[PDB]
Amino acid sequence: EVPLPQLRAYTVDASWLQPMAPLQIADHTWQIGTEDLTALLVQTPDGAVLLDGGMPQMASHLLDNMKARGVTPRDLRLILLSHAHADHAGPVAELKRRTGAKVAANAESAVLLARGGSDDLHFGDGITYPPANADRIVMDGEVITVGGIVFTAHFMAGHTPGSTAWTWTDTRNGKPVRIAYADSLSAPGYQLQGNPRYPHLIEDYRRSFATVRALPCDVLLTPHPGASNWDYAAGARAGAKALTCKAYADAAEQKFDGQLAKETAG
Amino acid sequence: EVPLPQLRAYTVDASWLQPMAPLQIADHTWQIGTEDLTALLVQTPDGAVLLDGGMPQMASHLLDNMKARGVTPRDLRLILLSHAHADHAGPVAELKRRTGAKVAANAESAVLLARGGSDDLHFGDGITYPPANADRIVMDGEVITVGGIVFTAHFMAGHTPGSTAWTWTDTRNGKPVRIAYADSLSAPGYQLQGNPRYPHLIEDYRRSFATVRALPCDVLLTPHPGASNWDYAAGARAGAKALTCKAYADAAEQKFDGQLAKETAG
Ligand SMILES: O=C(O)[C@@H]1CS[C@H]2CS[C@H](CS)N21
Ligand SMILES: O=C(O)[C@@H]1CS[C@H]2CS[C@H](CS)N21
Ligand SMILES: [Zn+2]
Ligand SMILES: [Zn+2]
Ligand SMILES: [Zn+2]
Ligand SMILES: [Zn+2]
Repeated sequence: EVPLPQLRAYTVDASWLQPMAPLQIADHTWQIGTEDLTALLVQTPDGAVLLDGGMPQMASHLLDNMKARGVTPRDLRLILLSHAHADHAGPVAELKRRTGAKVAANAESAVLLARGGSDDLHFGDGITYPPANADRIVMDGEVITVGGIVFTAHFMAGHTPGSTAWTWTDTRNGKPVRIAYADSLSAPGYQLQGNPRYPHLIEDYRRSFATVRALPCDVLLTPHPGASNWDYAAGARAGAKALTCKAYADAAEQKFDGQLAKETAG
Repeated sequence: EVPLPQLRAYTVDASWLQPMAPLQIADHTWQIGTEDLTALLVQTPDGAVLLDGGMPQMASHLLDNMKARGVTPRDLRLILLSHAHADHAGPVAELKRRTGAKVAANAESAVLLARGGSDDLHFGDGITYPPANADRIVMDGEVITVGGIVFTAHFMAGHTPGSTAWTWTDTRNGKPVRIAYADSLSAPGYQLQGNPRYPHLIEDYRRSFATVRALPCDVLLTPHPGASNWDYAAGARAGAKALTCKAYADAAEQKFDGQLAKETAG
């Protein structure tokens, strides 16, 4: 007698779960997540924005870092997402319960967020998290303005259908810094060709490489910092080795072409 | 450096996950779940009803047992629930994707089901499962009829706000058998007194004991069979030692009174 298997929790590298203090990126923009997951806090005179929250169990750490920055729960106005996987949108439901924040996302991300990442096109129910509702649906190229910082959505479907880059202009040393928070361009274990759940997967990825290459991009940040060669633990040198958006897109495309060739061979 | 803890999966006793073949309860009614979780299949000339599905990973086993019974995915018309915890509603989302089934539930169970059991009044996010939407909302005492079997909802709030007993009349040996599928009356680790998330918890449980005592009840079944002294592995004697609804309610109330006294002492 063999019982059905136990449910398996979504476990990750310890660095993904390693708390860090807030690391300033530009005058209004801070990394407040963990060593290996991005969660960006943007502070304005008219409230704060969070872009991604990381894993589900990061909610309280995020709230601590906001507090350290001067941002109370009522000051958090808006949550934006790169994509609605558990390691980026994980604590969103809880953050909505514990703060004033409302979520803006595109339709694809909203429907995946609302089912807590279940029935994923590639992962099935293997990587789920508490579901949350979007409060605003955004379209490609739409802007959201908070405390006068202007965030623009750039859709870059592929990693998930709803993958989005967010761009905004901050400052440092009195000069503008065009920040591009580009989503993942990876396809981990995905069936790329002839996938019945995502028939135009390859065309979407190619289009997304071109989108990312062309972003306004003085500084690139990514949901997994290593993807853009950030090292959040490296202090004053954390961003020193960061890729350009062009280099990030080129590397992702070369990796993707390799994966396609391997899929054909396997 | 101490990272945040990994997520912990909801793991259960192996007997809860031990597949069994269909066990007939009455002419139209079969247990098709596992040794220690109830999932009742009711077959009519106008489609089938499932009452509970057990754990999330039981979906395929349920579908196998339906097939063994003559019930194809398109023949499954209706899913009813005792309560929307992971060990009873776990596979509902997947069953909806893979069958014709629609879900009927009361409002409390629908909202908990739709958030996949997250933000539970007592468990928090400790016991979550894939979310699903209800297709029909039922009121207390409302009837649903399928292929001419009449199911009546009897609300028995306490274990969850949306806890429901379902009753119907089947036959055996040409005589009616009034079957009562009563929900859990347990309060595992619950704060009973002065609970800010459930202020009238104790009054609801007392009312629910009285509801259960009074059900039409030739045969009692419960979501955890041991609660009503069923032994699904005992073959022709599986139901021999089953409690009456009266005895089940009395035992739950005595246990509940003990728990209250212990809570006061602790
Ligand atoms: O390769 C990836 O993109 C990462 C690293 S591990 C893999 C599965 S979980 C996470 C979803 S973004 N993913
Ligand atoms: O005591 C109970 O009612 C059972 C047994 S174990 C405990 C927590 S999980 C499940 C929810 S019904 N519950
Ligand atoms: Zn992802
Ligand atoms: Zn990720
Ligand atoms: Zn329960
Ligand atoms: Zn249970």
